[PDB]
Amino acid sequence: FDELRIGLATADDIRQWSHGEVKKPETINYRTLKPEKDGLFCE
Amino acid sequence: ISDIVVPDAKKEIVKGYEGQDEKVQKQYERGLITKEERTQELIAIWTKATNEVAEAMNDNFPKTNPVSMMVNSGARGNMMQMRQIAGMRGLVSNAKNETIPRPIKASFREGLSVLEYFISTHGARKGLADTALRTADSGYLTRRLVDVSQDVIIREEDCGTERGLKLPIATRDADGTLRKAEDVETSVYARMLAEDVVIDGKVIAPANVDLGDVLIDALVAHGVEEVKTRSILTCESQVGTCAMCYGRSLATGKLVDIGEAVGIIAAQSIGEPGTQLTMRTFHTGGVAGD
Amino acid sequence: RPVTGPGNRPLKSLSDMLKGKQGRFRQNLLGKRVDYSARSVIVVGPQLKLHQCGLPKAMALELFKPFVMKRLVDLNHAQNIKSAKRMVERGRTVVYDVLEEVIAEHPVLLNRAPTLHRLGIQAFEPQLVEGKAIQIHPLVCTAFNADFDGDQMAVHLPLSAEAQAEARILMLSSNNILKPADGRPVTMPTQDM
Amino acid sequence: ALKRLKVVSAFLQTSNSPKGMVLDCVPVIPPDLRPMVQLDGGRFATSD
Amino acid sequence: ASTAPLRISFAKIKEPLEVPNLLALQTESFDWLLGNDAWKARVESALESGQDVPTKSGLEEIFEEISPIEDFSGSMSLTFRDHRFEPPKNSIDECKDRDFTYAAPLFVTAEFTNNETGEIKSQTVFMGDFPLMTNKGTFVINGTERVVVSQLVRSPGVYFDSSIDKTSDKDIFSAKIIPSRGAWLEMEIDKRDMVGVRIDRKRKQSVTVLLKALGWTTEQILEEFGEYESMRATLEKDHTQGQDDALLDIYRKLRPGEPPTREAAQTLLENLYFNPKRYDLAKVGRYKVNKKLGADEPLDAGVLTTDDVIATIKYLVKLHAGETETVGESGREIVVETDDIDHFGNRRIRNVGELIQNQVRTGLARMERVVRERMTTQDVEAITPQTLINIRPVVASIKEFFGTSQLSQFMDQNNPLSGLTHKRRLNALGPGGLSRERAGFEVRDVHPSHYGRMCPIETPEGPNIGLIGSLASYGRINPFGFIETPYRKVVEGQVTDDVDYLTADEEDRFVIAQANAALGDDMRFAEARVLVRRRGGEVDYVPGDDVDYMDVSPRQMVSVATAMIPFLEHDDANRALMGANMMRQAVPLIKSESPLVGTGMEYRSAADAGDVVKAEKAGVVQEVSADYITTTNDDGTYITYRLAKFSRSNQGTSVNQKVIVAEGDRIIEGQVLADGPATENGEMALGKNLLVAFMPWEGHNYEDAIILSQRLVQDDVLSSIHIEEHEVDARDTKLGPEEITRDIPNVSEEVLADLDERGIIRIGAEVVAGDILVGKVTPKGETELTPEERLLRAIFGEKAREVRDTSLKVPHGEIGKVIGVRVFDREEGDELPPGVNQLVRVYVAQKRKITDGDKLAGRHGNKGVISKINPIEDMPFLEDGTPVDIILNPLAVPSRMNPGQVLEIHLGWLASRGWDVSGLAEEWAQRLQVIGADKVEPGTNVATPVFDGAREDELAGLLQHTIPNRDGERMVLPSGKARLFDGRSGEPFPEPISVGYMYILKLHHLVDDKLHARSTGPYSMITQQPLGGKAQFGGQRFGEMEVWALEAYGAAYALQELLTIKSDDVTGRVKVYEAIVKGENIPEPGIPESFKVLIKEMQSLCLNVEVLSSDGMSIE
Amino acid sequence: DSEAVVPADAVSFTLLQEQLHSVLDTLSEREAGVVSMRFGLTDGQPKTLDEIGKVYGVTRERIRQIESKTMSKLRHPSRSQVLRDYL
Amino acid sequence: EGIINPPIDELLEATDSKYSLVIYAAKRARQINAYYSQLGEGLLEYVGPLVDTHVHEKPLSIALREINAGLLTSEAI
Amino acid sequence: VHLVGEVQKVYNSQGVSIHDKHIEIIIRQMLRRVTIIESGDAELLPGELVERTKFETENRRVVQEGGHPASGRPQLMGITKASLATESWLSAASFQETTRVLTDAAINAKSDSLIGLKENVIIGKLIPAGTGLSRYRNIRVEPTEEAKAAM
Ligand SMILES: [Mg+2]
Ligand SMILES: [Zn+2]
Repeated sequence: FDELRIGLATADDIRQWSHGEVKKPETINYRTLKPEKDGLFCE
Repeated sequence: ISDIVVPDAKKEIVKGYEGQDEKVQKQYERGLITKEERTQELIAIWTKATNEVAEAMNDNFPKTNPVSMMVNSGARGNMMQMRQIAGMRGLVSNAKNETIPRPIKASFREGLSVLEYFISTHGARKGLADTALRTADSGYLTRRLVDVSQDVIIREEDCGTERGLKLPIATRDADGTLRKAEDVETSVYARMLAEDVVIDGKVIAPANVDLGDVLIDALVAHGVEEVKTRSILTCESQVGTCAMCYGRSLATGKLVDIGEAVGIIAAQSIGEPGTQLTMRTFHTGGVAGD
Repeated sequence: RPVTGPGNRPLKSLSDMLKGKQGRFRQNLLGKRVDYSARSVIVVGPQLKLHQCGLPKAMALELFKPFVMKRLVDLNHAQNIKSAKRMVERGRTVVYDVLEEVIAEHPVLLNRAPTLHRLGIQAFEPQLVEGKAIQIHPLVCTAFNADFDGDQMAVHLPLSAEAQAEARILMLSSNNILKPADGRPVTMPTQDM
Repeated sequence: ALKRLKVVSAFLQTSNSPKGMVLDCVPVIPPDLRPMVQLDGGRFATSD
Repeated sequence: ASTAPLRISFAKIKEPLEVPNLLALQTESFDWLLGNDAWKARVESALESGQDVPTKSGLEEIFEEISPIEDFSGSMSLTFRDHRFEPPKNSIDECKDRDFTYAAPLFVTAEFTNNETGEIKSQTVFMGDFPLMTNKGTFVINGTERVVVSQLVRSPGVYFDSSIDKTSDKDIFSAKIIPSRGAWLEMEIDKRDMVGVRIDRKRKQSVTVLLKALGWTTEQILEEFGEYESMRATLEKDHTQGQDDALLDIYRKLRPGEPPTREAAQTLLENLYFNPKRYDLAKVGRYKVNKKLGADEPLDAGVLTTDDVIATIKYLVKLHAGETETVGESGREIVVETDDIDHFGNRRIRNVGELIQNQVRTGLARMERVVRERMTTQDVEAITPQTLINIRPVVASIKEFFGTSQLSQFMDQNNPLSGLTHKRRLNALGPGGLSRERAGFEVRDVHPSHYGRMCPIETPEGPNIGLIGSLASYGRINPFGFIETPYRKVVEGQVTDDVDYLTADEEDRFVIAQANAALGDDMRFAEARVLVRRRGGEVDYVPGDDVDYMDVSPRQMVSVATAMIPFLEHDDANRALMGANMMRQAVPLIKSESPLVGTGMEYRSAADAGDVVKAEKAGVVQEVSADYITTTNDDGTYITYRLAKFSRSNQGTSVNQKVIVAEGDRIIEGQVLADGPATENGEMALGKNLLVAFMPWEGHNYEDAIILSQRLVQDDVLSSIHIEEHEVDARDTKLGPEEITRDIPNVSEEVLADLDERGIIRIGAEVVAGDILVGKVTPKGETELTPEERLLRAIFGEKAREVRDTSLKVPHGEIGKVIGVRVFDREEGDELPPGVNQLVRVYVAQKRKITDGDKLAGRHGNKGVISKINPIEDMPFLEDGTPVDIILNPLAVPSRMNPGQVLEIHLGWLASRGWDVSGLAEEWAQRLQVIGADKVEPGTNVATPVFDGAREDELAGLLQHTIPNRDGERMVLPSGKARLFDGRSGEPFPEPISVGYMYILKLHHLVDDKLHARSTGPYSMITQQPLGGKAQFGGQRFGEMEVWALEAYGAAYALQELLTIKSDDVTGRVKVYEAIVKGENIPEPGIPESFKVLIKEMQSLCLNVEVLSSDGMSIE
Repeated sequence: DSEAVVPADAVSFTLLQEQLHSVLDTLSEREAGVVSMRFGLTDGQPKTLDEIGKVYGVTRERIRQIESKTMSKLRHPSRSQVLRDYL
Repeated sequence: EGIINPPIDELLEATDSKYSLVIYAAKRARQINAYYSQLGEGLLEYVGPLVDTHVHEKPLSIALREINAGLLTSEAI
Repeated sequence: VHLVGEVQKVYNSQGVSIHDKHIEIIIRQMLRRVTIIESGDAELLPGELVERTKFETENRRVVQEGGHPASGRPQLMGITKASLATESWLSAASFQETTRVLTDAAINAKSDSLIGLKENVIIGKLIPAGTGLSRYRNIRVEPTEEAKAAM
C-alpha cells in the first residue's frame, strides 16, 4: 500500500478484469433455487 | 415555599409603574401620541421597572438562604433564573422576534396567568427549535473543521527560523500605571518567545521559555508594551510544523510532543462550544440588512 | 425522472452506493461497528476513585468471554474449552469469580455518543458491581457532558497489548484533568461538591 | 479557453487515451456484493 | 353523584361547560364516514336544534360523486344509489386473538340501464371487507390495535403573500390558489413592475395573454381596470391581440413542439381547470374562497370560474396599490390585506374519516378507470354489474393505507393517558403535507391562534418539535375541518350562561376576555379593569363593558396530558413540556394509587379512556369475580363483563383489570365497575406517591440521580409486570417439513425436562437464557461429515442424523415465568398463511422490581436514574421515625425553574395529614370555608386545578393548622421544613429540611432493555462488519467523531484494532479469537473488507483503481 | 448471513483438531496412521480398508482387524474423557 | 494493585516521550507474553520477567514495572 | 489578525474561551494557496489556485533556468474549497462531494499518496500521528547485561 492510482478504464482493461461474459438476465431457477447458466449469479 | 420570599416593595413599585402606564394609555386614547411611540416608551418603562425590581430583590435576599448559597458558590444556576423565579419575569419575545407591550408582571412563585403562560410558551418553543438547529449546525461545522484541519501534525523538534509574531502583552494602561491585557490568557499564554527581551540592559524573559503568570507579571511590571511570541503562522518548517512554534499543549501543560495531531484537537476545540453559543439578535428592530 | 422500479422509491445505483450520508465512504469506512463492546445506562458512583468504572456482571462477563474461557481452562475449573463455554453460558459462581480475577489491570474505554472533544473517550479500570447500570465517577462526568437524567454510554474493549498500553498511558481518565480547549481544569465539576 | 486547456492538457500529459469516455463493455458487480439471499418464508431479498 | 371518588377541590371559580367527550374527535369522524345510525341521529338532532351539520354522509357522498360511467356512445350507465352494512362476522376479541382485521361487509346496489336496451337491471354487489373502528377509537388490524391520527394541512383557497426583495428595493406581492386535488396556480404582481401568471410555473408569461385567451375583450378589460396604471402599462406593452392569437400563443408556450390548434388548446384549458374532476375544490375550499374574495353566494360546490380569476386579479392589484379597503367584485366592501399561512384559520385537520375517505376515493377512481376499460373492451348484453366491477383497487388501497402509512400509527398502550394522547395528536407530518425536511422556524413556533385549538406546552422534544401537538381540552372540529373552542357570551357587561363555538377566524373580529378575571357577587364584572385579547394576539386591556366573549374554563389552552400536572402555572414552559412528554411513559404497577395532590380532571381522562370497564345499564351486581362480573338491569337483561387479565399490551406490559363494586351495590349507567392498567377507583394513577426530602446525600443524588429506600423494593411499591411474546412457525421447506417435537437432536436429557408431550414448555415453568421453549427440528440437510467429526462419531458410535435442531430458545439475558401458550395447526380448522404448518406463541411474564439504573421521574419534568437503594435504616428519618422514601437533589429546582414541584410536595404533605379550619376568621380560612375544603380528614386526596390551584397563602395557613399526627405536635414547621435525623451517623441535620409527598412515576426507560453486550456475534452480509441492534447481538458503532477523538490522543494502534481486528476483516477475527483463547499474542491486522468492497465497486464504474507499490506492483 | 465463520465454532474446531491429533499420537505409530487414513485426519478423503492396505503393505483384512483394535482402544475410558466434551 | 500503581512521571522521564513509552512498553509486553506462552520450545532469544511476578498477571503490568525499575533499556535502530 | 479577532469576539460574547493557536492553525490552512497571475514564464495556467510550496518550487526552478518568475497574489478561500482542492483524492472523496472529485481525479489520473490521516483510516493502516510514527515504532528492546547476570 503506497499509492492508489486511478484512471479511465478502457475496454481492454474491463475485458481483462472479466472472467467471462454475461449473456442472459437469468438469476436463479424458481425450483432448484440454484444460479442459472451464463446469466447473473452464474458459477 | 418560604425559602423564596418575594420582595415586599414589589407590589407598591409595580402599581406605581402601572399607574404611570395607564396614564400614558389615557393620553394615547386621545390620539396625542402615535401607537409606535407608545410601544417604545412602554418597552423602555418596563425595562427600567424589571431592572429596578431585580435590584430590589437582589438587595432583599439574605446570604444564608439556600438559593444564594448555591448560586453565589458557582454550583449551579444564574442570577437571572432567580430573577424570574422570585422577581417578575420581564419582557418576553413575541413570535417572529417582536416584543409584547404588557410584560409578565408575575414570578414563578406567584404563578403566571393564562395568557402570560401562553406568551411565555411562544418563546420557549422557539428556544427549543433554535437549540436543535444550532446543535445540527455546530456538528456540521465541526466535521468541516476536522476535515480541513487534518494532515497537520507536529513533525519537527524546533523550527529552522527566528521570525515571530507581535502580540499585545499589556493594553489599556491608565495614566501613570501599566495594566495588563484583559484577555492576555487566550492570546499570549502558552506561546513561545522568539527572542530574548532586554529593557534595562539585562535579559528578563529568556528565549524559548513558556509564559505563565510570573513571567508575564514581571514583564508587565518592567513596563514593556508588546512582545514577540513565536507562532505557527510564521513557522518555517520543511515538514509540517515544528513543536516549538506551536508551544505547549493545553491538556498536558508541557511542550507538545512530536507527532501529536494538533489539527484535530484545534478543530474539536473550535467546534465543541458550537452547541453552547445559542446567541441571536434579540429583535430585528424593523430593519433588515443593518 | 429516476428509474423508480417498484414505484414506491427510486432504485439504488452504483454511484448512490458511493455517495451521501449513507454511502460507503462515511458509513462503512470511517465509522464501523465493532465487536467486544457494550452499552448501558449510567448511574453515579461516588465511592469510586478517579480511574475506576463499574461494569455490571452480565456486561463484564459477556465482554470478557474469551479471557474468562482461557482463565477457566487454565485453572481446571472447566475440563476443556467447550465445557468452559457451556459453563460460562450457564453462569455458575466460579465463572463470576474468574471474571473478578481477570478484568483487573485491563482498561476499557467508556465513550458517550456526541463525543464532541477528545475527552469523549476515556479509559477506566473496570470493576464488577451488581445491578445492570454502569457506575461512573462524578468528577469525570462533566467531561463527557453526561448528566444522570438518563444516558447510555458505550464501553469498548482494547484487545492488543498495544491498545491496552495506550489506554493505560494515553487515554487514562486521571491524565486528562485539563480540557484541551483552553487548558483549564475540567475534572472538577461543581453541582454538589 | 482556460477550462478547455486545463482538461485537454490533463488528457495530453496522461498516457490514457480520451476514448475511455465512451465505454464499450459494462462491468458487473460480483454477485456476493449484490446478494439475492434466501429469506425465511419462501420470500426473497434483492438489491436494486 | 357517585360518578367519581370524593376529591377535595381547591378550585375558586365554577365551570359552566363540562369537559366534552375526550374521544369525540375519532368516534364522531368515523361515524360520519360510516353514516351509521349515530351520525344521522346526530344530524337530525342538530337540525331540530338548528345547528348546522353536513346532511350527507361520507361513503354515500363519495359514491354519489362518481357519476354513472358513459361510454363514447353514452348508451350505458351504472348507478350506485344506496350502500349498506352487515354485522361483522368476527368478534373483537376473536379478531385480536386469531390475527384478523376487525371489518364488516359493505354492499351497494348497482343499477344497469342502457338506452339502446331500454331496460333497468338491478343487482347488489360487494366490494370487500371494510376495516371498522371499535367504540374506543382503534383499528384492530392483523391483531394489532392501530390508531389513525389527524393530519394538519393547508386548506385549499387563495393565499396572498407580501415580501421585500433587496435587489428591487421595493415590496413584492404574490398570490397563489392552492387546490384540493388539481394542479396549482400562482399570480405574481410587479415582479419587475408587471404582473404575471404561473401556469404550473411552466414558463414566463403575462396576464394580458391569459385574459385575451378568454372571451373577455380588451375594451371591457381596460374599462374595468383603467383606474390602475400598472395593469394599463401591462396592457399597452402587450403587442399580441385577439382571443385566437393569445390562445395559440399560450398553447405553444405550454406544449411546444407541435403547431397550435384552437380546439385542442381550448379543451386543454377547460380540462386543467374548468373540468370538475381534475380541479375538484373541496367544500372547505369554496367556503373559504367565497368569504375571502367577498363573493356573495357563489356556486356552493364547483370549480373556479373566470369571474373568480378576475376577482383574484383585482384583489391582488388592490393589495399592491396600497388601498386597504375596496369593493369586492360582485360582493360587498371587504378589507384587502396580506394573510399569513400559519394562521390556524388556514390550517385544517384531516380527521380519520377524511383520510379513509380519500383512500376510498382513489380506490374508486381506479375502479372507475378499470370498468371504463372493460366497457371499451366488452360486448353489449353480456354486461352485468356483478362481473364488470373489479374490487381489487378499493380493497388494496384501504389495506395499503392502514398498513404502510404514516398516519395509521401503532398504538402505544403504556397507560390510558398515553392512549388518549396518541388519539388526540395532530400529526403535521404525512403524505401531501409538511414533511420533516420542509420544516422551518415559523411552523414549529407557536401562534396566537393556538388558544383552545392546540396545546402549546406539550409536543415531542425530538427533531420534530412542534410539528406534532395534542388537541386542546375543549377543542371541537368544524365540519369543514377547522378547530373550534367554546366561549361564554357577554352582554352589556353581564356574563351569560350561553356558549358559542368560535373558529380561528371568527375569533379575530371580536374581543375575547380571560376566564381568570374576577367576577362580582352579581353577574356583572367586579372590576372595571379587565384583561382582554384582541386581533393579532394583542394583550391590550379594555376596561368596562366592552367585551362580548370570554373563555369558559381557564384550562382551555392545555391538552389532557398537560392538564394533569398540578401547579402548572409555577413551572417553566420547558419543564412543563418535558413533564407532559414524560407522563406518557409511566408503566402500570402491581397496585395502583391515585394522586394525593393533582388536577381534578384525572377522572375524566380515565373514564373517557377505554381501559376502564364501565356499566351500560343501571342494575344490581349479582356475581362478582376476578374473571368476570355480572349485572342485572331492572328490565331483565343479564350482561357479564369479561375482564382482561395479564394480557400483553402493545409495549409489553400487563393490562390487569381490578374490580371495585361489591356484591349487592347499586349501579348507574356509565359507572366504573373495573379499573384498568394505571387506574384506581376510576381515577388515573400513573405511579405511587413517595415521601420525599430535598437534600444532597453523600453524592448518590448527584446531577439529578435519585436515592430511594429499600422499602420500595421490599413492599413492591414500585413494581410492574412485563409480558414478552415470541413465537416460532413450523414452516414447510423444500427438503421437508419442520417438526415441533420433544425429540430434539444433539441435546442432553435435562434440557428437555419441562417440555410437554409435543415439545412445548409447560405453563408456569420458570425459564432463563438458553432454556428451550418449543422444540423444533429441521427436516434434513445435505450433510458431508468432516474427517474429525467422522472419527469422533466412530469412536463414540453416535449417529449424526440429517435432522438439525432449530428449536426456539429464550433470548440471552431474560427471565420469567411462562403464563400461556397458544398453538395454531394447519391441519386443524385454524387457518394460517401459506407454508406454515404450525405456529406457537409463548408468554413469558416477569415481575420487574425497581432497581439501580431504572429510570424514574415526576410530573414536573424532573427525571433521573436510580443510583442507589439504601436500606430502610440508612434513610434520613423524621422526628416520629418515618423514613423518607426518596431523596432528591435541591440543586435542580432553582436552575430548572420549576418550583411547582416544591408546592406539590408541600400540598402532598398537607393532604396526607388532614387539617381543621373553623371560625378562624382569616382570609384564606374564609376562602376555604366558602369553597368547602375546610375540614379534611387525613389521607383524602386534594384537587388543585391546573390554573386555579391553591394560593400560597392557603398553603402557608394550612401548614400552620395541620392535624397533630402524634403527641399533639406538628412535625413540619410553619416554613414547610422538618427536622431530619441522619439515618447512618445518627445526629440531627443542622437545619430543617423540606419534606412532603411527591407523585413519582416509573418510566419505560428501564435498564434491562438498554443493557446490551457482545464478545462476538452475528455479522452483516454485504459488508462483513457487525450488524446493529440488541435483538441480534450487535456491536456498538464507532462513529466518525469517535475515530477523530482517538486520533486526538495519538493512539494509532487502538484505532488500528478498532477498525480492522474488531470488525471488517474476515481473516483477522478468527485469528484474534484463536490467539486470545490460546494465549498467543494478537496477530498483525490485515486489510479491511470494506476497502475491498469499495475498490471492487469503483472498478464497476469504469475507474481502474490500481493499488501499486513504489517498486512496481504491490503485495496484498 | 450464514456463511460467516463463527469464531467460537472455529476455535472450538481447532482445539478439537489439536486434541484429536494428540490422542492419536498417544496411540502407537502404526495404529494412529491406519486409523487416520481410515478417517482422513490428514486428507479430506478417508481411505477404505483395502485402500489403506496398499501404501502400508498389509492386507485388506489385517488392516480391518487393526482398525477395529484401534477403535476399541480409543473407546477405552482413558482416551475418551477429553473427547466427550467436544461431541 | 491498580492501573495508576506505576506513576507515569518516572516512566515518562525515563523514556523522554509519551508515545515512545507506549510503544516501548508494548513491545516489552509482547515479548513477555510470548515468553509465557512458550510451552516448551525454550528459545534462547526469549527473556522472561526480570521482576517478580504473581501467579496470574498481565504482561503489560509486568512490562511497565520493568520500565519503572529502570533495568530495561531501549535503542532505536 | 482580523479573522482571529472576529471569531474570538464572537466566542467571547457568550463567555467561552478558546486559545488563539487553535484558530491560528485553521487560518493558516485557509491562506495556504496562492492565485497565480501573469503566468508567462512558469508556462502553467494563469488565475488558478496553487499551493504555496508548489509556487515557491516553480519560482526557484524558473529563476534557476533564467526565466523571470511568474507573479502571484495570496488568495483566501473557505475551508470547504481548501479541503476539496487537496492532493489526496481518497480524502476528498471521503468528504462531502464524492462524485465530482472521483470524476476529476479519474480524468487527471492522479495517484493518491497515502500521506495523511483520513486516507490511512480508510485503508486500515496506522495513522502517521502519535504511536503510528516511524521514529517511535522502529525501536528494539533488550535488557542490560547486568540484569542477566543477576538473573
Ligand atoms: Mg443526558
Ligand atoms: Zn516552526
